[PDB]
Amino acid sequence: EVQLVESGGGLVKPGGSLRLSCAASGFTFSNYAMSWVRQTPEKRLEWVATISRSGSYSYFPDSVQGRFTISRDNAKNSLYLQMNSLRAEDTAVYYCARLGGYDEGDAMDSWGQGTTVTVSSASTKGPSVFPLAPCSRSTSESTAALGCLVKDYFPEPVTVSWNSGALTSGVHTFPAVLQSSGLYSLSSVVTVPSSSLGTKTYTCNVDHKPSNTKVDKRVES
Amino acid sequence: EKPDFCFLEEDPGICRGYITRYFYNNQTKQCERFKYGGCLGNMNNFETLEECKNICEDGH
Amino acid sequence: DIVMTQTPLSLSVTPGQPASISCKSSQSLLESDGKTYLNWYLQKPGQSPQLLIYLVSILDSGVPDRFSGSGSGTDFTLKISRVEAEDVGVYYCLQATHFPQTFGGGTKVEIKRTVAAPSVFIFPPSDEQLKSGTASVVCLLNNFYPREAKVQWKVDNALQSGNSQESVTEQDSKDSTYSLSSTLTLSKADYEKHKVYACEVTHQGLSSPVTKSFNRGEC
Repeated sequence: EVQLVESGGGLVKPGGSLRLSCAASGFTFSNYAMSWVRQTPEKRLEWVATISRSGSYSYFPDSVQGRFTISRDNAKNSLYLQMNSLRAEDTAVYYCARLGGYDEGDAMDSWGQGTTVTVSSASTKGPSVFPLAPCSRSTSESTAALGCLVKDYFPEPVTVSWNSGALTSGVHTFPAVLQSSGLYSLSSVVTVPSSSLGTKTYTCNVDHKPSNTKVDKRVES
Repeated sequence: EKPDFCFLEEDPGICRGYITRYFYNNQTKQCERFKYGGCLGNMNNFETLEECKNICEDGH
Repeated sequence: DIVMTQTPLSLSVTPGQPASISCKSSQSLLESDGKTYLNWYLQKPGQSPQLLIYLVSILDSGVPDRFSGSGSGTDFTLKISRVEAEDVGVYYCLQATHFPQTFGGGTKVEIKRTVAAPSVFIFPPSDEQLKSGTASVVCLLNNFYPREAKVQWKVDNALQSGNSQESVTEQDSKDSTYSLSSTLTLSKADYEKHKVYACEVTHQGLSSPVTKSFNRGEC
């Protein structure tokens, strides 16, 4: 019931800086060393920092060593990875993990869901959110699909829920495609009972944190 | 009684020539594994588990 | 640094049949305490990697006993005795005997299921989008198996190519299916010149192609 919750990712210009935070809950934090692991777009994984229990000592591999620094706050159950001198190749999702101890073969565990870091010279751009609704509805049908087209944003990622997370069954949120413009576009869909279309509302909640854009798009059929 | 250095946090020193070493963890009450960078640090720093066990468990 | 080579890159396994994934290290992982610091992770669809097995063969809390780990020195083996729907995902190895600790490149696991035809739906572009001078037409293929699926866009029966993008979700952990969205992008000027917008779908589960279309302006 350990939970680690990373925050702090965004777009940063090459040679620029960014701090990431990890908020830990559900265990005696100061009993454990704590780690950061990153995952590249090619889905390679790479350990990139460890901080000792007291927060006095840290380890880093050669690829980041001298650019990154780490610190923790045991009264707050948090730790922070300060990244400097950022280069194109530090683009990755960064995950916080707990170094599980000698009885657990020093394995990292309980990785958070991760925060996404993008090192690029480009500007951010928030998405447009357009409805996906049938031109007209085939009567009479068991199930109807609705969705949202989240178009023309940068950088990755975008998060989508439905009905503030109350609707999860039948949702498919697709991976974004990168377009010739150098902007991303993604769709999210849900299938529902056609008989519900006159009774329930369906709203896609879109979050684009790098541009600080949230959008609630009600989709009507 | 055990030596005082058994109660110190394990310290990798300030070098990067990392080699496995063993230290006593008083929170867990056992000898455990860390990477030592090869220079400085402290005396809670053993070449084998067996040695850690014989020095930082009990009163010899 | 120690290089960890995993094979195969991917595997597709009949439900209830066993599966095996190899991890090979470029130097021995045997540590000076006599243990071996080799670990297996699972990254499930939409989740971060989770610890399955540490010290070569030790299961983490809550990991099903279908899974086991073996090997030593440089050669390691993850086994799933009888594969289930929940096991789909990318498996990684990690060694931590040597600094820095280093991962394998991953192995994707797919599970086999009965052939399932997609449910196909087409969406016209929104009037809201059309105002800014772009028309995105979207075709959805929902919950199918196997992965291979063909979408053919047709605009008044002119077959379109080079004109669309698509993506596919990761096999689903509960029902073992895939879903796919494909977008056809046109200028509003071009979109305005044509009537019948159609997505045609070919898939092993359909005795012949299924077409979904609308007529522009009848929206």
